[PDB]
Amino acid sequence: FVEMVDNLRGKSGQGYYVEMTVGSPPQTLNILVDTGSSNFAVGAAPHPFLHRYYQRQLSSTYRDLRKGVYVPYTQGKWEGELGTDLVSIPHGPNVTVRANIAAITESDKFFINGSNWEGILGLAYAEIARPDDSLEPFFDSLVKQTHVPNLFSLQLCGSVGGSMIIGGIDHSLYTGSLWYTPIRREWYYEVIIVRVEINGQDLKMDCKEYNYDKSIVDSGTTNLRLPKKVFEAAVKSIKAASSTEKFPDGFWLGEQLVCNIFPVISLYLMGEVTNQSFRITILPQQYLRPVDCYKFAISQSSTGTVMGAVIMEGFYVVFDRARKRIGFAVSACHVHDEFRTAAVEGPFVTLDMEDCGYN
Ligand SMILES: Cc1noc(C)c1[C@@H]1C[C@@](C)(c2ccc(F)cc2F)N=C(N)S1
Repeated sequence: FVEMVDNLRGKSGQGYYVEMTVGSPPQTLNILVDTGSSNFAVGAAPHPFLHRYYQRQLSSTYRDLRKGVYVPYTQGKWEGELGTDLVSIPHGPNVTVRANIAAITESDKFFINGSNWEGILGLAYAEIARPDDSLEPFFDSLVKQTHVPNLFSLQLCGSVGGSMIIGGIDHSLYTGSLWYTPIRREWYYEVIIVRVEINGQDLKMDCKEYNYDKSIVDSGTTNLRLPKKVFEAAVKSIKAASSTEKFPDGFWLGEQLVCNIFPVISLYLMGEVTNQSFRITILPQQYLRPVDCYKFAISQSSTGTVMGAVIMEGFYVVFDRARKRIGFAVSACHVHDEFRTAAVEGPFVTLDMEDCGYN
C-alpha cells in the first residue's frame, strides 16, 4: 500500500482531503475525508471559494437520478442534485467504480474560504445517508463492485498530512499492537467508552453519561466533543491538574485563546472480549491546538461524544467494516515530547460495559 502512503493533505482546522477523479474524461477534485457522514457530495457550481467543481456536462458516463437532496447541519447546509458517475482515487486502489454523487448547486457555511477541497467523502454507513438509506455510500459501492477488502485505515498527522489506506493496513504507520473496539451499530462509527481518566484519575461518572446519546469516531470534526455533564467534570479535573497557571473561564469554553502542566486524557474503550477493555491516551499536544496562540479543543456536545481529529491524530485508526470493529494503535507520526507519548494499552478488566451504551 506504498502508493497510498501520504495521500492526505490539508491545512490546520480545515480537515483532511484526498485526491479523487470523477467522470469520463476524469475530473480531478480534492475531497474531504469524513467518517462522520455517508454522502459523496461535490461542488458542481462556480462558488467563489472553490478552486474547481464537478462539471457534469463534460462527463459522458454521468447518469441523472432525477432527484434532489437538501442537507442541513447544525452549522451550515448544502443542497444538491443526485446522480451517478465513474469515480476513482489516483493514490488509492487501481479501480474505477460507479458511485452516487450529490452535485452541490447551493450551499451556506459549508465550503471554507481559503481551503483546498471542493467536496466531501462520507465514509460512514447508509443508515445516515441522505435523503435515505437506499442511497448507497461510496465505500459500499467500492466493495460491491471490486475485490477491495471491506476495510480502510486513517493516519492523520498534526500544513497537515496523512494516509488513507484503502482496503488494508500499513504496519509502518503504527507502533505496538492494534487494539479493537466493536462498532456498536452500523450508522455512524459508533463505539462505547467505558471509563475516562485525567492524569490516571478516574472521573467516577456513570459510564452511560460518556455515551449519551452516542460516541462516534469522526475525521470530519476537529474537536474532542464530550457530553456537557462529562465535559464539566473533565474540565474541572483538567483545571485542578493544571493549577500552576491560572486561565480565564472563556478559554475552557472555547470563547477565547491563550498565549508538563497540562494532564493526559485516557479513554477506555469496550474490548473484543467480555469484561475486557483497553485504553487510549492523548497528550496536551493533541487537545491544545495552535491557531503562540492555543485553542482548547475539547468542547461540550448535545449529540454525544465525538472522537474527532484531537483523538485521531494520536493514533493509527483502522475501520474494520468486515469485522464490525475499529482498531487503535499508537501513530508513528503523532506529535509528542521527550517526557510523554500517546499510548494504546491493555488488556484491562472492566465490568458492566454493556450498561455504558445508551438505548
Ligand atoms: C453534523 C454537523 N453538524 O454541524 C456541522 C458543522 C456538522 C459537520 C457535517 C460534516 C458533513 C462536515 C464536515 C466538515 C465540513 F467542512 C463540513 C461539513 F458539513 N461532517 C461532520 N463530520 S460534522
